[PDB]
Amino acid sequence: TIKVFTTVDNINLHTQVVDMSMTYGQQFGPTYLDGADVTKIKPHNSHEGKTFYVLPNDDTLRVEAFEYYHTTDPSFLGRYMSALNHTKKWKYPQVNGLTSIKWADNNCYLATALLTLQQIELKFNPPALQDAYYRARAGEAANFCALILAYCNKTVGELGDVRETMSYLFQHANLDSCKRVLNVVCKTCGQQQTTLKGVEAVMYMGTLSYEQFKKGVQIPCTCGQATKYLVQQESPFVMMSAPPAQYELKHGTFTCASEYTGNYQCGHYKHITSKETLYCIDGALLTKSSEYKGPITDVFYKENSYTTTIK
Ligand SMILES: Cc1ccc(N2C[C@H]3CC[C@@H](C2)N3C)cc1C(=O)N[C@H](C)c1cc(-c2cnn(C)c2)nc2ccccc12
Ligand SMILES: [Cl-]
Ligand SMILES: [Cl-]
Ligand SMILES: [Cl-]
Ligand SMILES: [Cl-]
Ligand SMILES: [Zn+2]
Ligand SMILES: [Zn+2]
Ligand SMILES: [Zn+2]
Ligand SMILES: [Zn+2]
Ligand SMILES: [Zn+2]
Ligand SMILES: [Zn+2]
Ligand SMILES: [Zn+2]
Ligand SMILES: [Zn+2]
Repeated sequence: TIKVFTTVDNINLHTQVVDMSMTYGQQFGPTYLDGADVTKIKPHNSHEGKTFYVLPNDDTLRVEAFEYYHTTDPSFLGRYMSALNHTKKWKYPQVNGLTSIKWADNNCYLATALLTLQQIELKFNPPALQDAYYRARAGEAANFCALILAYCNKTVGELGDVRETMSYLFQHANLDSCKRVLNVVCKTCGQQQTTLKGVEAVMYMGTLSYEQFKKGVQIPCTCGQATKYLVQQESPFVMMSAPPAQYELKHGTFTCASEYTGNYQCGHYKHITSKETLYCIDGALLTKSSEYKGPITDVFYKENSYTTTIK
């Protein structure tokens, strides 16, 4: 026999004694070690004392699991552990003061999201995401990336869209204080004003330019081509997206941006960030230039409180 700790959150640990002739699956249920599925594996001697993740099998663990992850999905733990099994093997080099990811397993979109998250103000609601976020900012991002995959219901190797990943992540973050007031001007119908809250207040699809959004954009009306423009914005940042197209990025006019090259779904992302000059982060690779023209699909801008001056 050996003694071990079981857990669902790696915080509340539960002391357990195992029989060395019985696989973990028969004694605990699905059991994992550092992401590795050890369900159908018998206890070893090097396994003495180590802490194992277990799928919740009593009410105490179910409550602990929800409090840490904010999900009751019985598949979440296994998807998380399956991702972690790869992400713990990726490299996370510091590039220009930011934790990036060396290229592997189609992770370019994850590197771009990871880099963006280090440059905008965000509070995640699940303790598991917040804790991993902090550790990620300090260079240890394997767990954060695994969690991103599990929360986005994506698997290692799958082809990911950065805008969609950020949107999923935003939905697990505290964006309640975020507010966007819009005004639509139709010649026949008139003037209608809507207010958005949460994730919808910080994201727009249609143009990369925050200025253009403030000046107004052409959207078809219910009557059938009105104009929508930003009336008031209340958020620490905004994300502007558009299908990839050549675009000029000017130093000091944006926080950071997603560059996307190639075919729909199987292309490659790079990350552009505005520091004292423009830096391009391609996984572990870093280039700099005073101007930038290229195929851009997301642009992030800082914000606090904006009210329009249109009467
Ligand atoms: C890399 C990648 C992975 C997965 C997906 N999926 C998209 C759809 C289908 C499955 C799942 C994930 N989503 C539900 C997309 C891309 C991808 O390539 N995203 C780039 C940024 C992109 C976006 C758009 C676009 C977005 N919205 N509209 C109206 C348009 N248009 C593009 C046109 C050409 C090239 C790139 C484009
Ligand atoms: Cl929740
Ligand atoms: Cl791997
Ligand atoms: Cl890649
Ligand atoms: Cl949540
Ligand atoms: Zn407990
Ligand atoms: Zn929650
Ligand atoms: Zn892998
Ligand atoms: Zn969710
Ligand atoms: Zn109308
Ligand atoms: Zn109308
Ligand atoms: Zn400049
Ligand atoms: Zn890639």
